[PDB]
Amino acid sequence: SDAPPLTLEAIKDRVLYVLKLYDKIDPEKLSVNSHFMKDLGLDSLDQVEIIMAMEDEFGFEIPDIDAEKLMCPQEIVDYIADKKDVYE
Amino acid sequence: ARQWQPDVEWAEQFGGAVMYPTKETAHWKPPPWNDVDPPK
Amino acid sequence: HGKRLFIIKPSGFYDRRFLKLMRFYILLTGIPVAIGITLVNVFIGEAELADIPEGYVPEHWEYFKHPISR
Amino acid sequence: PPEPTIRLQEDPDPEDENLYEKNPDSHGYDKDPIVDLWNMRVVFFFGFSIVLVLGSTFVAYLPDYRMQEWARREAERLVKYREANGLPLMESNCFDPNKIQLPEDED
Amino acid sequence: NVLQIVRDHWVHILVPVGFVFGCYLDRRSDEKLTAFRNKSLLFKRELRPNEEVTWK
Amino acid sequence: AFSAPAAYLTHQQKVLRLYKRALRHLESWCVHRDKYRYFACLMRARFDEHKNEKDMVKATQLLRQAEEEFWYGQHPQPYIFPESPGGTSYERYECYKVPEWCLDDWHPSEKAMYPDYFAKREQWKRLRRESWEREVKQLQEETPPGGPRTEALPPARKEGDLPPLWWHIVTRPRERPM
Amino acid sequence: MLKIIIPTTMLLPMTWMSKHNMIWINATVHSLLISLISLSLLNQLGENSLNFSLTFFSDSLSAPLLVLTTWLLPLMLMASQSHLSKETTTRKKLYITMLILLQLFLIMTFTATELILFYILFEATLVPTLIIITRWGNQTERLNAGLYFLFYTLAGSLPLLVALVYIQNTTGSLNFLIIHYWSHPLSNSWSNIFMWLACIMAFMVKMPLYGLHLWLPKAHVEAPIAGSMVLAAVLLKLGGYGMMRITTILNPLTNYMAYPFLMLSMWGMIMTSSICLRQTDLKSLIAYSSVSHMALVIVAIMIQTPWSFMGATALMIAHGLTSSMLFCLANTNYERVHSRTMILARGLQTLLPLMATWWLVASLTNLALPPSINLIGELFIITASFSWSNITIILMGMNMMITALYSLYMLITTQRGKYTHHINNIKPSFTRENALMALHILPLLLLTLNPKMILGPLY
Ligand SMILES: CCCCCCCCCCCCCCCCC[C@@H](O)O[C@H](CO[C@H](O)CCCCCCCCCCCCCCC)COP(=O)(O)OCC[N+](C)(C)C
Ligand SMILES: CCCCCCCCCCCCCCCCC[C@@H](O)O[C@H](CO[C@H](O)CCCCCCCCCCCCCCC)COP(=O)(O)OCC[N+](C)(C)C
Ligand SMILES: CCCCCCCC/C=C\CCCCCCCC(=O)O[C@H](COC(=O)CCCCCCC/C=C/CCCCCCCC)COP(=O)(O)OCCN
Ligand SMILES: *OP(=O)(O)OCC(C)(C)[C@@H](O)C(=O)NCCC(=O)NCCSC(=O)CCCCCCCCCCC
Repeated sequence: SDAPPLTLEAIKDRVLYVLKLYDKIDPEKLSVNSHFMKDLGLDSLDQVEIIMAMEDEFGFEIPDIDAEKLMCPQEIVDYIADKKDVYE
Repeated sequence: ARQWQPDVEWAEQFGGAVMYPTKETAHWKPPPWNDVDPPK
Repeated sequence: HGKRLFIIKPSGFYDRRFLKLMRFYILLTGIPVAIGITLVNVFIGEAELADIPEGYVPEHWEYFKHPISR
Repeated sequence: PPEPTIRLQEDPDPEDENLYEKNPDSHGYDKDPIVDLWNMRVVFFFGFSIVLVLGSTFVAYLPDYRMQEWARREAERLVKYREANGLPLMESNCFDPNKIQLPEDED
Repeated sequence: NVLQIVRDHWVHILVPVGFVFGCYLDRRSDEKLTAFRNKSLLFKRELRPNEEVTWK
Repeated sequence: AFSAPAAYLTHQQKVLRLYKRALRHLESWCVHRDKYRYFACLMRARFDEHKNEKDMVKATQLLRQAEEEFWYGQHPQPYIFPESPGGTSYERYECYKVPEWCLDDWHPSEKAMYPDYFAKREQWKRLRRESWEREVKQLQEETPPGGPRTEALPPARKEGDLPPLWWHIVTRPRERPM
Repeated sequence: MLKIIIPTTMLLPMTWMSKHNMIWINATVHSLLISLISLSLLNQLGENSLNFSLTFFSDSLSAPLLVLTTWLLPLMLMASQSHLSKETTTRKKLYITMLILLQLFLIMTFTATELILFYILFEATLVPTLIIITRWGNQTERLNAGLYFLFYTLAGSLPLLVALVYIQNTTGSLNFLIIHYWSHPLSNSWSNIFMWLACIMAFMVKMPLYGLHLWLPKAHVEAPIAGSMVLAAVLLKLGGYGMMRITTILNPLTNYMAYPFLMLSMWGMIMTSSICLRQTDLKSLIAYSSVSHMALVIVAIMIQTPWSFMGATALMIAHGLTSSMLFCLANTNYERVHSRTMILARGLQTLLPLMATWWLVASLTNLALPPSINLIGELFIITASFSWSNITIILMGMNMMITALYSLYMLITTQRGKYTHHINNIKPSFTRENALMALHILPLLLLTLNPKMILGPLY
C-alpha cells in the first residue's frame, strides 16, 4: 500500500484543481459552493464529464444514481469523503 | 428453540368414531363418555 | 504518526485457551511416554535372535523382539 | 365473533440462554461453574491424556501375533534351501498329486 | 471427609468392579473348554517336571 | 448506492447513462489520451446534434438505434476500476470486515485492554438506546397511510433527535479495516 | 468378551444412582475407560479368530467396529449435553439409558458367534434408536421419520429370519465357524434364488441400497444430534458386517445375483452425489453423502475379492468418523441459528476461525484426500472394481469429481463470503465443541499411520 492518508483539505484542493483545468468555467467565478447549472451556466453533459474527470482523478467510480445529483464541488468533496472514510 | 408437541388441531384427528373417515361413516358418532344411552 | 486505530475482530480468547489446554494435556501424558521409550531403547531393548537350546521350551512372550512388545 | 383467538393456555417460547453472560470462562459444559470446570478437566484428561496418547502407544507396540516377521524368516529359509539345491522355488501344485485320487472317466 | 464423600462417590466403583467381575467370568468359561489342552497335533508337548497344565 | 432508487428512469437519465457508457468504452478502445480526447469531442458533437429536438417519439427512436450501435461496438473487455463491481479488487477486503456487536462477546481480559474505547462504546450504546424509542414514533407519524411509497428516509427535525435508522449506517465497519 | 460387556451394563446403575449434577461427568469418564479397555481387542492373529467362548468371538473385522462403537458413546454424551440443559433429571437419565442400551446391543451384535443371536441383537438395536428419534426429536416430522426407519427395516428382516431357521433345519447349525468350515455351493434354482434374496435384502435395506434409501434422509434430519451420530457412524455398518458374514454360504449364486444391485449401486452413487449439489439442508446433504459412500461399500462387498473386502472395511471406519464429525459441525451451527438451512448463516470463517479449520479438515477427509484412510478404502475398492471390469472406472471417476464439488460447496457456502448482517447471536465456540471436533479428527489421522488395524481379516 504505502498510501498517504488523504484529508478533507486534500480532497477539496484536488477537486478545485480539476475544476480550474476545465476551460468551460472561469477560475475567478467558481467557489466551493458555486452551483453547476445556475451559478456557472453548465449543462447536464458537462456535469457528466465533470463527474468522469473526478473519477479519473481519484481512481474510483461514482455510481450514476449518486453522480447525477452532485451539483456543487462541496457535495463532490463530501461524497468522496464519505466513501473513503475521511476523519478530518 | 422449543421441541414441537401436539396441539388441539393435531389431537383432533384421533377424536372421531374411527380413523380414516369416509362418506358412509361421516354420520357416525363416538360413544357416550359413560357408555350410557338415554332411555328416550 | 499517532494514527493508530482499533481493529474490530472476534474474540480470540476461547480458541487460544482451547488450544493451550489441548496441548497441555497431550504433552502432559506424551512427554513421559517419549522419555520412557527413549530410556528403554537406550538402556534395555533390542533382543537378538538365537536358536532354541535343545530341551528348552520358551515362553510365549520370548518370541518377540521389542521389550515393550514383550 | 367474541372468541379470544387463543387456542389454549400455553407458555410463551422462552429465549435461548447465553452461558457466557452469567459466567465468562464458561467452557460450555454446565451452568454451574465448578461442575463445568471439572467436566472440562475430566473430559480433557481421560480423552487426550489417557485414551489418545496411552492407547495409541499401546496399539503401536502391539506384539506380532499376525506373524509377519515369522513368515519373512520362513520364506527366507525356504528360498535359501531351494536355491541351494536347485529346486524351482514355488511349486505349481499346492498339494502333491500322490495323495489325490482322481476319478477315472473312461469316456 | 471420609464417611461423607463416600455417600456421593461410591458410584465410581461400579464400572471397575464390573470390569474385574467380567475378567473373572471370562476365566471361568476357559476352564470348560479344556477338552483338547495339550492334545492338538500342532502343540502336543511333553510336560515339564513341575508343570500340570500347559495353559490356564 | 447511497441514494434511494426511483420507480423508473426518465428519458434524460437514460440518455446521460448512454453518454457515460459510450465515453468509457471509447476510452477503453482509444488507449492514448490525445486520441481519446479527439474522439470524445467528436462523440460529444454527435450527441448534442439532437439536443434541441422537441418531440418524444423520434427522440425515443434515437437512443434505441444508439443502444444497438453501442452493443455492436462495446469493447468486450472494457476498463474497470479495481474496486468497481467488475474490478480485480472488488470484494478483496470483505473478509476483514467484522461487525461491531462482536465486541460485546470479548472476554473481560480482552476488554481490559482498550478501556477508553469501550467507555466511548458504552456512551454510543446509551445514545442509541434513547434515540431508537424516539425514532420509531417519528417514523410512525411521518409515514403516509398504506405504507411507504419510496425507500427514502427523513432527517431529524427536533433538537435532540437523530435521523431515524442511523445505527447501521453510522457504524459501518470501514472501507479498509485491516 | 465379558470384560467389556459387564462394565457397559454397570453404566446403567451408575447413571441412575448418580447425583443430579454429575450424570454427564460420570458417564463420560466411564465410557472413556470402557473404550480404553476395548482397545485391547485390536491384537488380532493371522489365524482364525479370538474365540473367547461358545457365544462370543472377535475378528479383525469386528474389532475396529467394536472400538468405534465404544468410542462414539463419550462423543455422543458431549454432543447431547448442550441441548438437554432444560430437561428433568429423570428424562436425562432415560436418554443416557437409551444410549447405553444401544451400545450394549451393538457390542454383542458384532461379537455374536450365532446367526440367530446376531439377528436378535441386530433387531434389538431398533428400539432405543426409535425411542431416541421420536421422543427427543425436534420437528413434527420425527414421528413419520420413526415409522419409516422401523418398517423399511422390518420389511427386510422378517424374510431373513425365515431363511435363517430354514438354513438351520438343513445344515443343522447356524454357528459361523461351522457354517464357514462346512460351506457347500448353491445351485442355480428358483428356491436358491429366493433364499439368496431373503439372506441379502435385510442387509441391503440398512446400508442403504439405492432405491431403498428413502428412510435415511428422514431419520437423519429428524433425529437429535446423538441419534444422527450413532445412525451414520455405526448402524449403517451393521448391513455391511452382515453381508460380509453371510456371503460365505451364497456362492456361486452371487456371481450373477449381484448384477441388479451392482448397477443400482454404481449408478446410484452418481445420483445421490448429484443430489448433494442441489440441497438446501445441511443434514440432508450429509445423509445423501453417506448414501453414496455406502453404495461404494455395497459394490465392494458384492465384488467379493480380497482388495474389495479390505477397502470396504477401511471405508466403513473412515466414513463413520467423518460423517459423525460433519453432523456435529452442522449441529453446532444449528444450536446458534436454529434454522438448518445452508444459506442463512454465511461467512462464518470471519466470526469462528477455529471452527472453520475444523470444517476444512472434515471436508478434506470426506473428499478423500491422500493419505487419509477414506482414500485408502476408496482406492482399494476402485482397483478391485477395475479388475472386475475396466469400464467401471468411468462411473467411479465421475463420482470422485462430483464428491469433491459438493464437499467444497458445503465449505464455501457456510464459511466464505460475507456474514449475514442481521444474525448477531453467534457466540464464540465453547471448549466442549472444539474438544468434540478434536476427538473426532485426531483418531482418523492417527489411524492413517497404522492402516493394517482397519483393513479387515483379509490383510
Ligand atoms: C501442531 C504443530 C506441530 C507439533 C508436533 C510436531 C511433531 C510432528 C509429529 C506428528 C506426526 C509426524 C509423523 C511421525 C511418525 C512417527 C511415529 C510412527 O512411526 O509410529 C507409528 C505408530 O502409530 C500407531 O501405531 C497408530 C496410532 C494408533 C491409533 C488408535 C487410536 C487411539 C484410540 C482412539 C479411539 C478409536 C477411534 C477409531 C476406531 C477405529 C508407526 O510405527 P511402526 O513403524 O508401525 O512400528 C512401531 C515400532 N515397533 C516396530 C516397535 C512396533
Ligand atoms: C425398488 C428399489 C430396488 C429394490 C432392490 C431390487 C433388487 C431385487 C432384484 C431381483 C434380482 C433378480 C431376481 C431373479 C434373477 C434370476 C435370473 C432370471 O430372472 O433371468 C432369466 C429368467 O427368465 C425370466 O426372468 C423368468 C422370470 C420372469 C418373471 C419375473 C418378473 C420379472 C420382473 C419383475 C420385477 C419386480 C421386482 C419388485 C417386486 C415388488 C434367466 O433365464 P432362465 O435360464 O430360464 O432362468 C435361470 C434361473 N433358473 C436356473 C432357476 C431356472
Ligand atoms: C425392503 C423390502 C424388501 C422385502 C423383502 C424382499 C426379499 C424377499 C425374499 C423372498 C421372501 C421369502 C423368502 C423365503 C425364505 C427362504 C427359505 C427358502 O429358500 O426355501 C425355499 C422356499 O422358497 C420359497 O418358497 C419362496 C417363494 C416366494 C413366496 C413369497 C413371495 C415374496 C415376494 C417375492 C418377490 C419379491 C422378492 C424380491 C423383492 C425385492 C425388494 C422389493 C425352498 O422351499 P422348499 O419347498 O423347502 O425346497 C424346494 C424343494 N422341494
Ligand atoms: O440539460 P440536460 O439535463 O443535461 O439534458 C441533456 C439533453 C437535453 C441532451 C438530454 O437529456 C435530453 O433531454 N434530450 C432531449 C432529446 C433527446 O435527447 N433525444 C435522444 C437523442 S439520442 C443521441 O444523443 C444520439 C446518440 C449517438 C451516440 C451513440 C453511441 C454509440 C457509441 C458506441 C460505443 C463507442
